[PDB]
Amino acid sequence: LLKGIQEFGADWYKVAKNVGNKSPEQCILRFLQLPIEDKFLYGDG
Amino acid sequence: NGLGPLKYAPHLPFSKSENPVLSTIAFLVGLVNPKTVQSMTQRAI
Amino acid sequence: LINYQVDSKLLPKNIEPPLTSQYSTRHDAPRGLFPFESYKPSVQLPDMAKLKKMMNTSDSESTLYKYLKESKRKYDEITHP
Amino acid sequence: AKLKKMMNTSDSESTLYKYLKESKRKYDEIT
Amino acid sequence: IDTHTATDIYQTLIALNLDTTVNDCLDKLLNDECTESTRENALYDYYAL
Amino acid sequence: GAVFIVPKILIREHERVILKQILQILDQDELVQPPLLFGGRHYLFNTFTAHMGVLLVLLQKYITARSAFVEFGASVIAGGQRIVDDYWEQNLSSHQRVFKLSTNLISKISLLRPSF
Amino acid sequence: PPETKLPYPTYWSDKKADTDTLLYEQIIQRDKINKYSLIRETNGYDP
Repeated sequence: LLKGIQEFGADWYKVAKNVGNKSPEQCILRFLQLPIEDKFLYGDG
Repeated sequence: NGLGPLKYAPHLPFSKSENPVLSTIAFLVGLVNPKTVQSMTQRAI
Repeated sequence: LINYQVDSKLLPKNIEPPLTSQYSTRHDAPRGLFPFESYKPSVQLPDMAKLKKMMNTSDSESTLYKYLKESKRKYDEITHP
Repeated sequence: AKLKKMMNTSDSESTLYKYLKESKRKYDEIT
Repeated sequence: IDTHTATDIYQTLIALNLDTTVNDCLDKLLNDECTESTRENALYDYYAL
Repeated sequence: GAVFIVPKILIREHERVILKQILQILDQDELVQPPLLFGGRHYLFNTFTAHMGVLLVLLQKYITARSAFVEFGASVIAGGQRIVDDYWEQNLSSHQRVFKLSTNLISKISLLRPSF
Repeated sequence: PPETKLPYPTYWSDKKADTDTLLYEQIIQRDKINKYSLIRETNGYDP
């Protein structure tokens, strides 16, 4: 997922076929739910 | 990290300290008749 | 679900006034929805000092800093005699 | 990059270093 | 207490910390005396950031 | 005389800075060629300057280092940018690939940007 | 008695701290603070 989004910016079909076995919508959901920034924000909640 | 947003409060370095918190406390308690303060809390002399 | 495109018609052609077209978005446009905001960077000597004191770290930073210290110190001391 | 450049206490021409140096100078000279 | 400058400081600190962690991932990538787990974690953290 | 040697950490930080700078542009041509000290400036070579040393640093007897940071400017110092960090301050602007890239840095570029 | 510009604010109270002098120190310090913060409150920094 990460390497495919780094390759193709927002081509969700190419990213999906890069991952394989998963549909574009699952890739978009998992991408949106990734907690990248959370550790740098103020608190746990 | 007990005090959440007080970390980010600006202050001049190395010289000329200002005390917002202690000044606010001394101002707010300076209005309330020290006898009922002594009755309010045990911390007061 | 069925028979929806039986006698279909062609859309003739549109005339596009400004801001009604693809790739019509700007950095300077207002962010009405889109909840993420941009903040003014605090570049002022006391605020800079505070940030410098609170910025996180990195191991290479510490080692390179102490090496820089030692090298420049031995240089300045050797220049004097 | 520019922000980290200005906050460079090693470089003596950096703004922050001069500000801190002069602040300590004044602070200790008065007291 | 000045709240506007406090929020400005908070946001600028967030940005600076992101930049330092990206630099440290690049550092862990560029030397070969690290293991494979460390290098893989660094590369994918770089991708995410 | 006294010999000052450049540690491995300094050159690692050097190539890190260069990698980040080149990954920054990587796309604008005439700023990126297709082929591929009173500041915070350091000389990137061992110092007494053995001429083979400066030649090695450029390609990636002794001469004064001040002449080296006269003829070549940024090219010798650790973190080198166009216009600033050099000595002569034309068409030239900042943000240019002044330093030649090793075979390792290009592999790393391919790792970090697969769209390349 | 010519003007002397009053060196560092706590100059007076370092010699025989009294109630009136300490009140004076507090007053002038908070006046400076209020003025500067009001100027920055509405306008802002040079950038």
